[PDB]
Amino acid sequence: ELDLETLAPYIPMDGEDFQL
Amino acid sequence: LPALKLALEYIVPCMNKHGICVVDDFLGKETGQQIGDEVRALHDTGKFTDGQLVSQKSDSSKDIRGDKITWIEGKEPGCETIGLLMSSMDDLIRHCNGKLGSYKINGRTKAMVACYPGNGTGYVRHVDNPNGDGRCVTCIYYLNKDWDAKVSGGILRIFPEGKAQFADIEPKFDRLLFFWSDRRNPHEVQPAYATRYAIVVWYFDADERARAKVKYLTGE
Ligand SMILES: O=C(O)CCC(=O)C(=O)O
Ligand SMILES: [Fe+3]
Repeated sequence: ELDLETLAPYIPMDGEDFQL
Repeated sequence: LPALKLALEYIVPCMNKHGICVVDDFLGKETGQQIGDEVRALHDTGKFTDGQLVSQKSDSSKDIRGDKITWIEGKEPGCETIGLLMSSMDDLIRHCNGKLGSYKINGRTKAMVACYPGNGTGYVRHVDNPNGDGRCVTCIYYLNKDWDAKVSGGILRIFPEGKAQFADIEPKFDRLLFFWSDRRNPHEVQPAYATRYAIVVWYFDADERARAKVKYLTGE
């Protein structure tokens, strides 16, 4: 199987999360 | 349109039944046009960079996605109407609290302003969040006035799990789109032969996002 994370769109993983 | 009714009487049932929800003419012509001008200004001033992937390996990102993007918080000068779009998306999501699946949606990414600059650029078939990084809902706003998909392409094709038909979404001006970000909705952006703009925001499930941040902060 293929590692689908190699096709997934990047998002910042720390420090850039907006709170609703 | 009033967020409460749109959220509870259309978006929620549509998402729970189909995992995909299209809202056309979301903000109106005037606001959509102001958003388009702001996006074209970011393009024209060199703000866009190559779209990137969660996990990078020996391959070039452009073999996977051909768009160029920038991340917008909503308060930057020259991005005020993008901020209004973001606030309008947030308003709909808040009115869905506790009603979209089992998710608890408390946060989101910045806005991804994305451009496929014609020339056949697109995005190969992929899942937005395949490995549990916290994204549960993908929200896209399209701003392509005069787009003719039969000639310029750029159709978003979704393959919703368990359905006898796939879902073709033209990147229509002032169209808002929601779909589950996980493996239920593999999708692809078919080649675009004209400049194609969209704004993408991902909403987080609180519990999954917390687990993903723990994995990141401990070294996976
Ligand atoms: O522009 C679109 O229709 C979808 C974009 C997309 O699939 C992505 O960036 O993950
Ligand atoms: Fe995607």
